[PDB]
Amino acid sequence: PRILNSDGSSNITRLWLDDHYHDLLTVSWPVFITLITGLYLVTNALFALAYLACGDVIENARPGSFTDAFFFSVQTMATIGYGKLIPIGPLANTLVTLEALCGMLGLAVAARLIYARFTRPTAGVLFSSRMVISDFEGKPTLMMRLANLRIEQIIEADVHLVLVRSEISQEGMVFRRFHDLTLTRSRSPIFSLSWTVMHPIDHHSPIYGETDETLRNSHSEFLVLFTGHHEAFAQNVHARHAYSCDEIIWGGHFVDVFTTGRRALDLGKFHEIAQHHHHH
Amino acid sequence: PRILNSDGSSNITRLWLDDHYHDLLTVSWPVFITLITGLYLVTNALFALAYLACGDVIENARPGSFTDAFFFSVQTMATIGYGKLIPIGPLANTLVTLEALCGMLGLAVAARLIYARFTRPTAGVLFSSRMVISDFEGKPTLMMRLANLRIEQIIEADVHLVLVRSEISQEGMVFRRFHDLTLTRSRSPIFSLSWTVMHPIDHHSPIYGETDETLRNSHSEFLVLFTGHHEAFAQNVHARHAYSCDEIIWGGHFVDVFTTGRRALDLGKFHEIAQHHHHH
Amino acid sequence: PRILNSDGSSNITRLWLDDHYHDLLTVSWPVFITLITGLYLVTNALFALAYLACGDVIENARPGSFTDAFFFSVQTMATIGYGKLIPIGPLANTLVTLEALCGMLGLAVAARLIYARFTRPTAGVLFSSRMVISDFEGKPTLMMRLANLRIEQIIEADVHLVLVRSEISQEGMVFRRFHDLTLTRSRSPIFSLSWTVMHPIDHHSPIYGETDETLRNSHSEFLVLFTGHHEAFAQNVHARHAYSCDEIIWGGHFVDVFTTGRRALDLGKFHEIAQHHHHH
Amino acid sequence: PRILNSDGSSNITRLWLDDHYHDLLTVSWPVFITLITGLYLVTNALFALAYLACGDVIENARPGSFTDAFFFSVQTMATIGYGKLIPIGPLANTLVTLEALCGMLGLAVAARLIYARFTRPTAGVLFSSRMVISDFEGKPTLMMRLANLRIEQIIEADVHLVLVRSEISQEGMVFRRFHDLTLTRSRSPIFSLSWTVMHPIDHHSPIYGETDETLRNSHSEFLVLFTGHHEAFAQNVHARHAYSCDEIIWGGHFVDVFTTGRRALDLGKFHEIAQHHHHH
Ligand SMILES: [Cl-]
Ligand SMILES: [Cl-]
Ligand SMILES: [K+]
Ligand SMILES: [K+]
Ligand SMILES: [K+]
Ligand SMILES: [K+]
Ligand SMILES: [K+]
Repeated sequence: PRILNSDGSSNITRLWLDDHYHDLLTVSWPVFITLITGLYLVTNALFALAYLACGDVIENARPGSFTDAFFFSVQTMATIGYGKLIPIGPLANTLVTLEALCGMLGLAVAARLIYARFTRPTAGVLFSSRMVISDFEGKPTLMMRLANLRIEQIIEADVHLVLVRSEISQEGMVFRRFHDLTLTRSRSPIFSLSWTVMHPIDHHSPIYGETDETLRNSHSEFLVLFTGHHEAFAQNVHARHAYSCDEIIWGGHFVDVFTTGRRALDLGKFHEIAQHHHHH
Repeated sequence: PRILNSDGSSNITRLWLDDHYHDLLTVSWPVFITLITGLYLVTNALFALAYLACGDVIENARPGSFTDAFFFSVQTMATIGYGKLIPIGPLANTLVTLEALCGMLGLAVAARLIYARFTRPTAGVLFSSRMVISDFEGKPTLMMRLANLRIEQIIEADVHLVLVRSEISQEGMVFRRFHDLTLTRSRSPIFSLSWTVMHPIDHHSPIYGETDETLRNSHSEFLVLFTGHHEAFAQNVHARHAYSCDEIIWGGHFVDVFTTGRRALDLGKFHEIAQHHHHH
Repeated sequence: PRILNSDGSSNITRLWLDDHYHDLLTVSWPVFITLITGLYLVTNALFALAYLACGDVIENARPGSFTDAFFFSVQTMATIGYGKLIPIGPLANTLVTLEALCGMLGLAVAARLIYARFTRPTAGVLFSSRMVISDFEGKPTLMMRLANLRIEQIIEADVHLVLVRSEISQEGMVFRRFHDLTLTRSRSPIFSLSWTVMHPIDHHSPIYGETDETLRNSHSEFLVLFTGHHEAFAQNVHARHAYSCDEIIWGGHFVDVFTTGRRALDLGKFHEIAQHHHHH
Repeated sequence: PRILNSDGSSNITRLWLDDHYHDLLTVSWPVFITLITGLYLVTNALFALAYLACGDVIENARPGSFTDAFFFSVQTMATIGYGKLIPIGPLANTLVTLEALCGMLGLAVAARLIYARFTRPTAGVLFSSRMVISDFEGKPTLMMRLANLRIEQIIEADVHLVLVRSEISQEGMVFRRFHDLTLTRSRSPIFSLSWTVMHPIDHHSPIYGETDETLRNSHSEFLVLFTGHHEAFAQNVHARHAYSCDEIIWGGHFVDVFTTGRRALDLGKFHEIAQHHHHH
């Protein structure tokens, strides 16, 4: 199987309030809403019971009634204060002091969690479906390409092309090792349209003299990581992708995406790869 | 035409709620306000209809009246609760529980979007109108300069001078390639007033022995990117600019901006470039 | 004793509102809550006294009563406004203008402090209990390992292995010096499961020809720092750890954690270290 | 005079709502409060006038009275809604819809500006009062030192020592140039107590064979920049300082600050510099 999925995430399987902030960001929206709606009603229900424990302390409430106690809580906590249900004495007015404070502080935090979850940036970067190993500038070169899917530019953009493969030590240790493949240009200070990433395969490159045969044997994989500062979000963005030997087009050439000055960019041609065809 | 505009942005033309966070930051203020004002009234209108669906559940409302239902919603959602229009029974008080929560959470988020849009930092950096190619320290050197337009300093400031030009491969591939021009000083840990950026043209420089003639031929362009941590905003800032061959003053020398100790800085002289004039 | 504790923090002992923001983040939750609850009641108590200083300016209050004045403040500050206690005249309505503003601005800030304290990211990274000095790729190599304790990946992850030891200058100055040990791979662009960090001990390494004997003599310590961008938090995370000579297993080999494709990762084996046993 | 003050800021003198976000962060607290208090009253005053323009639309208001109109605004904007002054008809209830929204959005933003200004981190770093040029490891070395003034550590801490001095080009151009002095250790991944920063003066150092005489002549200055990630704030912090020739103690040696294991750190000795005294 694939050690790395095509989105860069790993295949491998792993083996209450300890990691609260992580879980409140990663848990699904249905759970998250429920969880907030849970705390909301539970806190009002606990405050209501305290109002009833004081005695008949809500001006137009039914004596010993939770419903009335509960709704007087949501009016105090939300700071609506219609004025039909109003507190009586020092205990009911102290609890109001405490509940108005709980309500103001608490909900403000729940809403910044909602915002945190909602204001997540995404690098609108599109990775080419395949990689090509063709001769460029008199040297076989491993290539792939990225494109921005938005008008806005990406500042100090850098890319990492990593070979991940099985190896055998000088002693006899069989381990998977990551190689960070040296690229002609790893940083593009302003990435706005398209970028073909090239790794010239030389006597220093870990894939020197390596054929499709030998790449499949070491179960070689190529993991790509793009990172850059987005202008639209004014935040740093990241994007990642992973390829296998089945996703390398030996001899393939990427088709030009820039048309016509009046210059254009067709993202149809983005995954288009040219190839010479030998005689049958 | 110009591949890069003078502000660094590219010329080239590209070819509902999928990219919500990006669009809510990039859409214009008139659209943004409308969009928030839209949701505001639409949510109150949907809550109003639910109050009417329960029956005569608003204490001083006209029966079957939306206006009354609607304004009781904006008083509940905004948590004003005047007390003339007050809820009756369990359904109207449940909807209030839900609407007070919707109103508190929702508006808090809309206001942090307003803040996000409003609290954007700008590197108050001014790029010189032209570049000069003059002999400095016994070597022709490509220069340009930046100035800070505020009192506050910029920490860990770095600049990238990138040559972008048409090239032909050893095979015959005609492609545009970016060169990151090596500068005498790419980082200024504390940038506060002015910085002349120099690229000494040597046998390693991509513009070695290159004249205005040959630079226009490869439709050469120079893209500059400034980045640094601003003290005033306590955030990182960035600024960018682009030049063409028409914006290079061969033999030009930048005029000194620092006057008189009692030292000064005249930003008039900032774009002023000295030049020798040959006999006619 | 240990110059560095096992969590990386130093042993050494050091020798009102000057550092407010730091202290409001570092002070304990019991102090922090008290401090907020303090300001809350103190501000309402100061506003109450001003209402009493105006005269009988609260519609259904007992004349000269602080309790009534105080609760009318918490209803104004929290913006509950039940309507039983309502202001009378220009002074009571001006103070309301001022208190509603104080209450809105103040509590909003107290809640973002609560959020700041609550939304702290933690690199769920587990450092191996020991380090090993075994021959890997025909060179004795100092190793240790890290593991991620969450599904979510860590982007642009880097690790620093620092030797900290007593030294004597060419003059005769006895000082403690930190060496940043060169690692085969200091950056893992995508760290998701496990990473064995290796420092090949060569004629350039500060621990060349160094035995347990000589390492204890210079009271050598090894400090590890992990840093990376977390996907779950969408923030940068950091983690650190420190070892002594008693925590180095000479000849030790880390046990493989990756089982079986159907690949797994047992974190039991994570601290497991294999060792050859000489004949007695 | 001093080109750079001792806090790193430059001496040199420079020569409505264009830079709003910068000015709202840099303007003084008295101006800032006034500015917010300004907008607050001005917005309520503009809303009041609109309520009066509708006619007698406030239930218990005096007809044609601004005071009453104004206070009904602050009760609507702050969302207090006591209920004595309540809106009448569609125009007064529409304006309430608009003002409750203006009040909720507006104040939320004003409070995040208050927070932004208040939650500024400071690197509690103390720079030594002087620098020393003494022989360390058989080479004259320019040194200075930093200390942390808090328990909490500073992660990925880096320091820049920059020589700033007057120079003359191979042509005859007299310019001030910054040299970034190469340090034995520019990065301390974990800075918690003290760090002596050393620049070994070698045939590559810009201050090679340079005496106090020649350093004063080129009006040499030394600018130091410290940057690092603070644990307490969970943010990056920075600190800077500048020295002149009058602040260099030729032959000086920094006194040890670490006492006694039971290790200590006396910050009294921090500025203490030892010196040999020649015979008179
Ligand atoms: Cl916020
Ligand atoms: Cl925030
Ligand atoms: K309210
Ligand atoms: K409110
Ligand atoms: K109310
Ligand atoms: K209210
Ligand atoms: K009311």
